[PDB]
Amino acid sequence: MKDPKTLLRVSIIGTTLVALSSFTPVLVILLGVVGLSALTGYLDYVLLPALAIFIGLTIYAIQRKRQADASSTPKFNGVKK
Repeated sequence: MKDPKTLLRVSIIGTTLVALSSFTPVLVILLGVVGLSALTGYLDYVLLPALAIFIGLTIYAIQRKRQADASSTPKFNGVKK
């Protein structure tokens, strides 16, 4: 609530969870994907599609790449100064 310097920070921190979360569903969805196979019978197509998590994991890393510096390098807050 202090100077708008930290108040507006809600966006960065708030956008951080939403951004990273935009991938969390994959894990939750996977549970439903395999569970759904029970009815139709995709037991075969459950382990293969799982690799998507590993593949996506490498990509998601690029998302943190910037946040890494933004988290440390006081450049983001440095501008407010």
